Amino acid sequence: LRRFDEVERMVGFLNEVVEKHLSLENVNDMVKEITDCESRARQLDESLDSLRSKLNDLLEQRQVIFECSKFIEVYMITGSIRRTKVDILNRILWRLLRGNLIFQNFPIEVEKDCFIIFTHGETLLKKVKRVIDSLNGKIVSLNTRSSELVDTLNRQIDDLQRILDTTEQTLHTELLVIHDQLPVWSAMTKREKYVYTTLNKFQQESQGLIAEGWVPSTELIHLQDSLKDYIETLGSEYSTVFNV
Amino acid sequence: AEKRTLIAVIADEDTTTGLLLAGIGQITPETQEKNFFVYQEGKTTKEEITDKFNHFTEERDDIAILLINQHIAENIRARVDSFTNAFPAILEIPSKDHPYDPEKDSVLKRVRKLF
Amino acid sequence: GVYFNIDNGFIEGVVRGYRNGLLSNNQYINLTQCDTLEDLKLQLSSTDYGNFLSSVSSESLTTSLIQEYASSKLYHEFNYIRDQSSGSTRKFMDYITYGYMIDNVALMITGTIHDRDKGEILQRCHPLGWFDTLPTLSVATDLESLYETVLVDTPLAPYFKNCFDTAEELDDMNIEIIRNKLYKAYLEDFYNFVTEEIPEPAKECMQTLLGFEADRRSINIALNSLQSSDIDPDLKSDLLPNIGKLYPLATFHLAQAQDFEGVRAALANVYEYRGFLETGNLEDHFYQLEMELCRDAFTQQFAISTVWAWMKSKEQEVRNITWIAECIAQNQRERINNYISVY
Amino acid sequence: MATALYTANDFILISLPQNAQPVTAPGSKTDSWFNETLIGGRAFVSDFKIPEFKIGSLDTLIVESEELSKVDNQIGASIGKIIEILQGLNETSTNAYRTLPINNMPVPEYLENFQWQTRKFKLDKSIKDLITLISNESSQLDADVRATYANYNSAKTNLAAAERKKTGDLSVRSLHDIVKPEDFVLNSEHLTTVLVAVPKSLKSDFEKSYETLSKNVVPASASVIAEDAEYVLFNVHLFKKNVQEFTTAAREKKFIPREFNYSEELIDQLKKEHDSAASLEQSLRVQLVRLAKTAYVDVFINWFHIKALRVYVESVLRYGLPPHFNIKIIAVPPKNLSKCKSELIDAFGFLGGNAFMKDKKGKINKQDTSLHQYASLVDTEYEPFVMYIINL
Amino acid sequence: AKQKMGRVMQTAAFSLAEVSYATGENIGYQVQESVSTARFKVRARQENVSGVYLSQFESYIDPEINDFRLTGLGRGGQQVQRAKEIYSRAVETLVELASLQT
Repeated sequence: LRRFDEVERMVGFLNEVVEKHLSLENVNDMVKEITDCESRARQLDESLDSLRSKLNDLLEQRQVIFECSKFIEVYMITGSIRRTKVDILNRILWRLLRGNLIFQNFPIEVEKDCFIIFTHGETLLKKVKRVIDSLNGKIVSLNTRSSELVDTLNRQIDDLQRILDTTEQTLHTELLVIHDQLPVWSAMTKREKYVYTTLNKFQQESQGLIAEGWVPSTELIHLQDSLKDYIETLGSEYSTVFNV
Repeated sequence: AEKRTLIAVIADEDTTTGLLLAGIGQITPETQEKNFFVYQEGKTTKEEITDKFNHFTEERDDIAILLINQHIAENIRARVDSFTNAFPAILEIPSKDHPYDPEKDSVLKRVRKLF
Repeated sequence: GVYFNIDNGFIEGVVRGYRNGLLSNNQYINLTQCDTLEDLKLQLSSTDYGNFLSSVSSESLTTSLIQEYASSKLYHEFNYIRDQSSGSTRKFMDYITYGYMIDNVALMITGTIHDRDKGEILQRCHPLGWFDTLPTLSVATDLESLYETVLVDTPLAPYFKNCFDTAEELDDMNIEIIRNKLYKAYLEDFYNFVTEEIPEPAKECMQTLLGFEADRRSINIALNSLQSSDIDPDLKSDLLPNIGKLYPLATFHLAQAQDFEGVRAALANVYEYRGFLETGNLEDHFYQLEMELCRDAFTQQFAISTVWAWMKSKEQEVRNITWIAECIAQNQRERINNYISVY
Repeated sequence: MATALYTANDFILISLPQNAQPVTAPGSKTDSWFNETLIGGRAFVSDFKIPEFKIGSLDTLIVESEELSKVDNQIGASIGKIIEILQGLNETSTNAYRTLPINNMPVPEYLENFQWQTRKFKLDKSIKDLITLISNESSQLDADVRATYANYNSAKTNLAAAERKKTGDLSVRSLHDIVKPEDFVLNSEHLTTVLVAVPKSLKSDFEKSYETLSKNVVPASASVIAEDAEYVLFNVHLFKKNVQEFTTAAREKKFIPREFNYSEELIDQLKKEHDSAASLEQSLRVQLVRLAKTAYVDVFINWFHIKALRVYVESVLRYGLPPHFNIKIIAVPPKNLSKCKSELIDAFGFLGGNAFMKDKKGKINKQDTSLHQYASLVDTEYEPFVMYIINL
Repeated sequence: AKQKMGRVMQTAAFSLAEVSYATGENIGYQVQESVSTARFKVRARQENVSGVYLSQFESYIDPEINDFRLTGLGRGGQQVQRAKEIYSRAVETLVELASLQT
């Protein structure tokens, strides 16, 4: 029963991935293709969201160059930050450097934001970075050009977007054989766990289960005619005992 | 040298409780076996202390210093005396409401002869 | 005082008789002159404790066995007074034991997180705070399966009104929160019971004795939250009771009290608690003010607050005897006169 | 506004560039404006011109401000405790030591004649050593004043225990100043004396019982040698073996024996304890009152040394050049601080920010928030020009 | 050092005991769940005392380790709070003296 709890969790994961975009051997070989497909779907989804994050880490780095070459065309620190922490970073840097700064922000278009500091001086430059890196700000130091890193970064944006277009095509190829098959894999487990939950309710006394429970009196002869015909038609000469 | 940084305790309940609060011992998160042993005076058999003795000295190896009450150490006198190693250290201190005695102190006996 | 002695005539005069067994200052000085726990037993045998340690006989006599038996006879005297109570008096006696039931709940569900045995975490429980499903708190870990299985049929069930179970089962950090919040709701309910149904001479001197419990618990929560807690004030204000002398202006400043000075400047504006946080042992200040509030609750005659004022004074008597017997057994006598005696 | 106000004047310490001009009175002089215009002319201006110091580099400069803030607050706190140790001792009651001399010169008069003190603090020395020297002096001095006030409190406790032993309440008390050779006999060993602490009701009960408590009890010994409110203290002489029977018999009657014999060494040592305890508290109290007063002045000179330093370095950080500043200490009359602070902000605020400026007043101290604490180590609310508020 | 440790251990033990009894619940059970780290640990060094290497220990107190939550019990919580403070001081004694024993 813990097995078909785990497989129920795996069928639930397959139901979440699609929304996000029987004999004992016949169950034992289909739980194998549940597990063997859950493994590849989980690793391909975890190699896709962690790659989308790496894509956004470059699309946020292109924008803080586009919005800070423009500020110069109209001892400085340039980087990315979440938008809900811009005011608290402004206040912490204003309380650290008493004045002594020219702080801007330009919204990158989770939502994020850029910032320029102009730390006028020294001896706090490694201490501003302990404010920025504490609340998860990613500084983008360039030191060469605002037109040479953009080429080497657009040579990675498209090169990684093509890996997105490969792995997501493989994902939508894999989901075609699963979306038309989940009502079988789910409905197997929903009744198999229901079988074993009921088999936990039996006695297991002397290498044989004792099932005590209620049945209406109209359906007594139906049990005594359906249980008697079924144990004899399959062979296996060890008859059941039906007492009242 | 360093491969041990717990101090284990064989002591009366109050003394042990206190010591733990102060932070010396622990209940481990992957063995789920205490690295201290509480004792109800006179209510706990001498055989249970001995199992626990073996446990800190030998069956565990993360024990640096083994603290042990003089009242308790005396009951299981045989096992303590036979332990002569430095890994873990055996340091007998007076029990609660019991005074010093040189003869409830395993190491002091050892040192005195063959000086 | 014209309708008091109908159901409470015999109850008061025995409790007033129990008051006369409170040890005076000379009966404490005669205990501080003892040399042995046996001499302290024989000195207590001339008081109204007489022959309560008779089944001990000088060998197994420790300073914790005195605290066990001296409090056990307090509990049996409380049960005798409670068995003769009826009506609003019996309900008032039950509402006293609810605050010990809360402490036994919070002591029983910490003995299961640490996986200590159930037979030894119950001998440390309080005998007056006994309900029939108290050992069965060792069945679950989370708060919801301990409420909905055990604590619904208990009289502590209306007190689980703000305990938000976020499906985190239990550490030691939130059991204290549940304890403080149950005691908060209990202080609210028992103040409303005293204001509602208890008669007028036993109302004004019981609202002060209960608002003092609320103020002491507010100061202890707002001062123990410095060291072993990092909580928000909006979640801290659900732990402070709102019945006391200290609530509407000072528990707000105790809620946003991030430092020791945030507590001290908050308690400097209240008039009878200023100077507690300056010098001396703070717990001794609260116990001294508790006894000075229980002393002038015996001076009003036809009042059921004499039961509260008796049992808290008798608990302080057991604490003073325990402190003296701890001093004369460990041979430390530098602070043997640190007892509290207003009687 | 205030923080330990007696009747002491409150001070605002300001520094400005030498190009600064007020905008509240255009074309006017700064020095003239402070005396004349400023809060209805009830402003008393005193000099407070701080010399040049060795200023670090840019990286070192950030770190110099961070430390000035911390050290300033320590010294300020520590002085607050010293004042308190005096207040409690009753050496500061109406007013004392906030207006009292500081090396034979009152506190307000001392600030006006304060320009830097070349007592051991030199301008041929580095900034760093100036912060380390002054702060060490301030900590060390506070620690000695604290150690004596702790010891004095202990000493009072011993004396109090002793007086009660020498007479007061019986429960631990044995007498030693009311000895006599016949009301207290022990010269061989046959006779001894047991003292019995008897409640007043029980006084008649003892006079009747004394003989019956044991056999061989000396006749007519029962007399009250000493008497207090709760208890009457008796002497009875009897044989030594019989002392055990006597004591047990005494406790049934519901008396409390107090055991004291007339051994010579006993009498002498208890008497000694009273005396030795009075002499310890006495000597200590005289050195301790003296030590705090002497500590008080030193930590005062040291508190202002940091502020002067603090203000100077800060001025350099915020305005830049010139390194030559126009610096004053303005004595504000009590409760005009808020009005004074605002006027200064309007005039001079434009210099340090034309947008980094808002109106503000007074000084509020908190641990609710860190805002409004005017400091360069924690985040505060940025002042539009360098102004520090001193509350005495 | 044996005599000195014994006095310190008995005094800290009695203050802890008094508190356990007054609150009306056994603190030690509460304490056993919460203990899952140790503040006072030792770091080992080999020291040449003559030609032979002996074991020496130098003790560290983890400042990255918070207070356990066994406080806030009401009036009973004040009692535990004072109790841990005497005991951390006391326990330090036992370990520093113990380094010579090994």
